Amino acid sequence: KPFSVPVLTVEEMTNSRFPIPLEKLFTGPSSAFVVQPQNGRCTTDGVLLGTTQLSPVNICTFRGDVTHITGSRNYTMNLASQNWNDYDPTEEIPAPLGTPDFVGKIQGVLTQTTRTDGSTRGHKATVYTGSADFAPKLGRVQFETDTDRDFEANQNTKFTPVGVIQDGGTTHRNEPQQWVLPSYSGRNTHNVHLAPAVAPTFPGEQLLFFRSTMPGCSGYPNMDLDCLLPQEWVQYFYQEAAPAQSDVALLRFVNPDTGRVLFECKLHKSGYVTVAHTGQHDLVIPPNGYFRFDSWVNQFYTLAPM
Amino acid sequence: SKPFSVPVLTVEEMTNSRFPIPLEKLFTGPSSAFVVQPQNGRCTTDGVLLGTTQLSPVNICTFRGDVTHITGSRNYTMNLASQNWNDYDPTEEIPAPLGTPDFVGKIQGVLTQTTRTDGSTRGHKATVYTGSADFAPKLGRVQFETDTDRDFEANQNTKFTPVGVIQDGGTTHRNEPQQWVLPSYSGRNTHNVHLAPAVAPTFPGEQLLFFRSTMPGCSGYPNMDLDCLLPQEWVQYFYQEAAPAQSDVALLRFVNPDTGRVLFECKLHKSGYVTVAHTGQHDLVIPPNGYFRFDSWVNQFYTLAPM
Ligand SMILES: CC(=O)N[C@@H]1[C@@H](O[C@@H]2O[C@@H](C)[C@@H](O)[C@@H](O)[C@@H]2O)[C@H](O[C@@H]2O[C@H](CO)[C@H](O)[C@H](O)[C@H]2O)[C@@H](CO)O[C@@H]1O
Ligand SMILES: CC(=O)N[C@@H]1[C@@H](O[C@@H]2O[C@@H](C)[C@@H](O)[C@@H](O)[C@@H]2O)[C@H](O[C@@H]2O[C@H](CO)[C@H](O)[C@H](O)[C@H]2O)[C@@H](CO)O[C@@H]1O
Repeated sequence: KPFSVPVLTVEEMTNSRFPIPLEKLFTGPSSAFVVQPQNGRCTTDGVLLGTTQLSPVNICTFRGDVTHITGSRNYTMNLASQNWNDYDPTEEIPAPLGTPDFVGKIQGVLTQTTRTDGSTRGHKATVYTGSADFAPKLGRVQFETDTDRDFEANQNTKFTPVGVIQDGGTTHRNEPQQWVLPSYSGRNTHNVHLAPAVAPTFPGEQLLFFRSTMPGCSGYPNMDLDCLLPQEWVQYFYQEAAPAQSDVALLRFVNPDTGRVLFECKLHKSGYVTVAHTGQHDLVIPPNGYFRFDSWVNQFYTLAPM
Repeated sequence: SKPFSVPVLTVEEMTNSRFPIPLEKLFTGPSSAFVVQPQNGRCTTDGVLLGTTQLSPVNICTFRGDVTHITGSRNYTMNLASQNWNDYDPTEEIPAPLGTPDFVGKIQGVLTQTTRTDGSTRGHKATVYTGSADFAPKLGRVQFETDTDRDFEANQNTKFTPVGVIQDGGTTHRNEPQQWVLPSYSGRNTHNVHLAPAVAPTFPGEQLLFFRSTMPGCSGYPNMDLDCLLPQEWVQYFYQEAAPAQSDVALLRFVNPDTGRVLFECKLHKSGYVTVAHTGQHDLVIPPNGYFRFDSWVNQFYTLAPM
């Protein structure tokens, strides 16, 4: 079975790290920090990595039951799986699938249904993923809410993410920090089973990022969110499971109107993209442009500069 | 001719095409008593999108645009933009903007906004009543009820993220939303246009097979059932594959890969919906790894074995 990538434009696709559309392509240097996202991680031959799962709507969602931290508006969620089955902390993954993979304050809504009569309720909620009590790998996360009384115990509860916040009395855009992983088991613990950090290895190359802008809900947040693979590429590679014939797939970004190649890039087998560029650059692309797999190449292939 | 197929995905791995939430189960029931004409999750087997259907699972029931405050209230009117912030064209031959809600109800979510000059941001609880006289997305305007009369700015990018549905608990429980009642997309006293057709089983002993989710509820006692005709992933897959239909009916088998055995067969109609041989309302009991597989194109006389 021949390898390929989807015929989808950037704007037709979805971020693999938050449930929002892609907007644009960005490249920049990343040697000064660690790029190790856990969502949007998949090999070209269809092996899921990190905390990656298949639907974009489940990314940064939580489900479980909640208990009230009395004397506060905070609730502890005992996590369940997406289908309400028991969450198993012994599974060899860093955290439940779809767990946020950055340190920040994610605002959304906590909803709940009472099983017996079908009464429902929803409240503004924020999860601080840098919190000592953010421990999704252990099965527990804390939400700050706008109620101290309305949520019931032992009832199905869901967090739907909306956006991110920042404290405007402090330096603008200082949070979130999209490249800082949470400590998934809480303070003084070490992460396990992580998808590896990524970096270009070839001289003159940089990572190519698939970029969105997260909604902001308060203050002056850094809303940039870069994934290594569109969620649709994760979905497609998982479906196709085409064997990799080398460690590097050469892709051309093509303008279907002219048939002209705008740029070429390397799709690495372990699931990220590099380009030949030095410096920060927002790519200018025609909106109907798309990626096309042309050939498997060896470890010595030099990309045309873009 | 490119061979037809459906994705190897379990039900729980897939997504509702009518609200941005996972599928939970398969359901069949009679539908002769009401009109089944959803506009999201509509696609032919050879990949032609229909109704208000588009490819993004996360854009379903989202709105983007700019907002104007309705003086003397906590309500805002959104002037709609396209999903990529381009101008919305009301003359396009579609029922409404792609992804527009396709049922009458009160959808609660959050309106968020960024001020372009300094990156200041804001978010507020918001509800859109899709049965409202001023729900007119086809014309490019929708009204949102919020918890502020002052915080949103004009001429700034504003997004509605859907969360769930509400109901008025002082009235008969589960009386809303009404998932099979289409909104009036151009507002009060208007007629919808360019609709994907209503669907019904035609064959004796057959019913629609529905891909079912439960919408989150945010207040009251809502009817949270939400049935789509196709998983969003099947829309995405047919769009990509564009495999020609060789007849009007694709026979599918629902298979348990753990055992290699067929649990039931069903018909995937070319115009994009599924029927099974069953009478009455029934939640299907399926193994967790079960999935659909294409068997062959059949003629108009093929009879399904009872489900
Ligand atoms: C949801 C809420 O009420 N949040 C407020 C903050 O206001 C939000 O963020 C500011 C920057 C602005 O975008 C508002 O539209 C949002 O509602 C508030 O931040 C201060 O708000 C004032 C204006 O009201 C100034 O713009 C300051 O620069 C902001 O720091 C903070 C602090 O008062 O309180 C809540 O978080
Ligand atoms: C968000 C909010 O406060 N909504 C309330 C309604 O309460 C919600 O809905 C009820 C059914 C329940 O699930 C609450 O936990 C929700 O917060 C409220 O409905 C009444 O709620 C009371 C209990 O507080 C009784 O259950 C009544 O039977 C419900 O009608 C309505 C009416 O008071 O007000 C807000 O919409």
